[PDB]
Amino acid sequence: EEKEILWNEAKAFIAACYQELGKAAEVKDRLADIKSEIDLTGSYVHTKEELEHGAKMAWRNSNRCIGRLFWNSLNVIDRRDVRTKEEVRDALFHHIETATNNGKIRPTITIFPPEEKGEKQVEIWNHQLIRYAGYESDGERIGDPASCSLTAACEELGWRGERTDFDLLPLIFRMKGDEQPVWYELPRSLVIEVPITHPDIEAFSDLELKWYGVPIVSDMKLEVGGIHYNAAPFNGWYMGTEIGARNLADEKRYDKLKKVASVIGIAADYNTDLWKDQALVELNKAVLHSYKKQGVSIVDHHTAASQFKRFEEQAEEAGRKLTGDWTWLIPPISPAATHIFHRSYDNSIVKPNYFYQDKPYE
Amino acid sequence: EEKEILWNEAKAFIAACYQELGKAAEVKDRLADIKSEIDLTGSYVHTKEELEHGAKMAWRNSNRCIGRLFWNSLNVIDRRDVRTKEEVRDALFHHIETATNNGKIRPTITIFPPEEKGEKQVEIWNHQLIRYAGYESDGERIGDPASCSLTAACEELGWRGERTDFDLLPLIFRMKGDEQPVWYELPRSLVIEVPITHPDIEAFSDLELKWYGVPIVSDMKLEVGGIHYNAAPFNGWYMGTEIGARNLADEKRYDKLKKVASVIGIAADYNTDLWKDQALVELNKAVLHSYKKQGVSIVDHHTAASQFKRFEEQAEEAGRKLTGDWTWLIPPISPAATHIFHRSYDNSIVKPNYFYQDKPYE
Ligand code: HEM
Ligand code: HEM
Ligand SMILES: Nc1ccc2ccc(CCNCCc3cccc(F)c3)cc2n1
Ligand SMILES: Nc1ccc2ccc(CCNCCc3cccc(F)c3)cc2n1
Ligand SMILES: C[C@H](O)[C@H](O)[C@H]1CNc2nc(N)[nH]c(=O)c2N1
Ligand SMILES: C[C@H](O)[C@H](O)[C@H]1CNc2nc(N)[nH]c(=O)c2N1
Ligand SMILES: [Cl-]
Ligand SMILES: [Cl-]
Repeated sequence: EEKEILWNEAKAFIAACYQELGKAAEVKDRLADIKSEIDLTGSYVHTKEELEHGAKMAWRNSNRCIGRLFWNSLNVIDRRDVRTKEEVRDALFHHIETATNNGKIRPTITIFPPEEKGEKQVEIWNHQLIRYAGYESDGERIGDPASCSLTAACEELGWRGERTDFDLLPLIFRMKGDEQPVWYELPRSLVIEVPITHPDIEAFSDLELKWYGVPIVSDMKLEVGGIHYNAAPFNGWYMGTEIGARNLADEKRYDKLKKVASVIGIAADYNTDLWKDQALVELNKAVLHSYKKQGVSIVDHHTAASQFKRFEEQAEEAGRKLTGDWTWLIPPISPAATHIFHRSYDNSIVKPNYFYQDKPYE
Repeated sequence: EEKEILWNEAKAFIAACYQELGKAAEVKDRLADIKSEIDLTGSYVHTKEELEHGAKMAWRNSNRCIGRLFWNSLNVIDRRDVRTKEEVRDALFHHIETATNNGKIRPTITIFPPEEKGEKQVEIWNHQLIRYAGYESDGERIGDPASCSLTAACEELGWRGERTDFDLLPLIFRMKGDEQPVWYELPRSLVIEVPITHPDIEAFSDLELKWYGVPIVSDMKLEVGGIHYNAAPFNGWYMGTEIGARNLADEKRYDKLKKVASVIGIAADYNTDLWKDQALVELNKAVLHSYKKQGVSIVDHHTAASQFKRFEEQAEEAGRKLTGDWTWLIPPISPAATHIFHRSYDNSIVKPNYFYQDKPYE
């Protein structure tokens, strides 16, 4: 009954995958051995080629992603061989190192063993491999409020943060058979951070802002041909707005706009002065400038939008239907200055794809 | 068969309308005389009260409108008595004068005779009562490109613009029975315009930018209880972004960002400089400052969003379901700085409401 669902997703995936790979004739045979493997074993195993391409397709089908133009150059690391938590840790450590690449970020995914009977083999608790802790007790707010629950969960497990605004959370994941996850402190040598400075305004450094170089989302499920890789951390490079317009700007995050307004020497008293808008722009100029000055890869929303237009064109030229989430594709600053704002997108879900899954904590 | 459709929309409207007006007991009687009027005559006539409230409800149900908090103070002018084109013109002239109110803009609607058998009594060709002409021939682009087709249509009818970037289009409308519309030049004395200057940057005036004080949309159909008022021009005051972020900024409109960047003394060479974003902010600061300095009503997107939050609260407190179009409610600058961005809205269409209708020209 579940062999059914698996079989249909499998048929659809192999057909599309081998078609794209120019291996159309191999399909019929490949489906046979798959159908056989399903009957006897309950599931099937992807070849390295299928898995590599599947992850790339998944990125291509991510409606909310503006950076999809480079779907085909995704660096896929196959770690389905891991069995121990030391291996998982070392693989996670390695992902960080190779994705970072001294600042020349390589879009990478590391793929761990998939679910068996819906039973996880590895269960990553981090939202990103690199993320700042968040604390809130009596009156006191420290760090990233988005990290409050995971931070408290880590501190249940014997970890303790220094309670700076930028404590690096430890890696935290659970192996099948264990009741509790384990946690490992990150080697500082592996984690690139960027101090935020401004090209014109020397006072901007007084804010003592910084962010991490590489966003590595690690709580999403990669689905490929009926196979559920619940643990498959992936990364790209940042679009500046993600940091300057949200992470540092949102009132429910770091909430820096009033402070930005002060150091750039404008008043924050009247809405009609548009001080938030002005602060947002200077803060976002600062983020791009800082990353570029350090030699850490990053893209601005305009260039990113230009690239996404190429992606649209490429999709059409290749005879592929385009899907997208307009509400997530438009950047949070000057969205009407991008072509994205002025057209609409079909928000249909196509597989392979990346999905949300329930948090183990909370 | 059409008496049916009319009757159902009527029943629904009267029930809701008299409920809101505290006149619940009058409903049963009101429905009787309505049902009778439908049978014999094919339609029915709204009382001044019903019509006034209906227009207010329509504004309340406008999913795309951020300014809905003040739905209940809409100034409704009942011009269902008009029969001649001189009367229509004078009513349109009067709408402009009273809505403008020396700069202290009053949200107003003027309601003309509704459709009979789907047959229009009056047919307004203008998109707004006050709008700038647009021209494009060989290489030459002049004025508002959004006005190109209507401008060419007016020039078919014997009108001629001076071909400045800000030619006021004449009022153009057609009376039932006439094959062609008529056109009337606007008295300059009735039209307030605002020159765009900047609070800090004196050079900003070199751009010679200006806009009109009052946006009076005149091509939408007001629908109330099955009755189709195809000609019912309405106005509010401007949100600054409408002018500074779209009308003057869009590449397919006035396309001023590169020029703004120059007069404010920044380079327009690199995307990572965010010069468009910076230009957008200074241009939008200029628009708000200029309108306020002239004493012409206007709102910024933050204040407008604050007001719309009150509208949400008011809707809930009154037991009314809220409907909205997220893609139109978010402002085109700093949308993530408003609460609108961070929640979702139900985009259901509720009547009474304002609708698009086909252009008579093109
Ligand atoms: C190469 C540079 C990349 C850039 C600049 C980029 C840009 C973005 C941005 C700005 C978002 C919106 C995130 C937010 O609003 O929080 C996004 C969403 C997303 N991106 Fe990308 N991306 C890149 C690479 C990738 C890669 C390598 C993958 C995976 C293979 C990926 C998959 C996604 C997914 C799944 C989402 C949506 C996540 C969610 O719904 O929460 N992207 N991308
Ligand atoms: C009082 C001040 C008002 C403000 C600041 C305001 C603000 C806005 C804004 C910014 C838009 C988006 C327009 C665009 O993106 O092109 C909008 C749409 C709209 N507003 Fe309002 N509005 C106001 C009053 C009114 C009034 C009096 C009515 C009618 C009774 C109205 C009905 C609408 C409608 C129907 C739309 C959508 C039109 C369309 O879909 O093209 N608004 N409003
Ligand atoms: N630059 C990139 C590259 C790949 C990405 C892949 C996924 C995402 C989504 C990250 N945000 C998800 C929503 C979320 C979840 C948890 C906390 C938050 F603040 C926000 C962002 C990306 N950014
Ligand atoms: N400030 C206000 C008040 C009421 C409004 C009522 C309606 C509208 C919609 C105006 N724009 C409609 C879309 C459109 C149509 C035609 C040309 C364009 F450039 C744009 C704007 C309003 N702005
Ligand atoms: C496709 C998209 O809905 C369309 O381009 C919208 C986007 N949001 C908008 N929002 C406003 N206020 N005005 C507009 O004209 C548009 N255009
Ligand atoms: C309701 C709405 O879809 C939600 O708040 C979205 C809006 N668009 C977004 N766009 C991006 N890129 N990231 C987000 O977190 C959100 N939040
Ligand atoms: Cl992030
Ligand atoms: Cl307008």
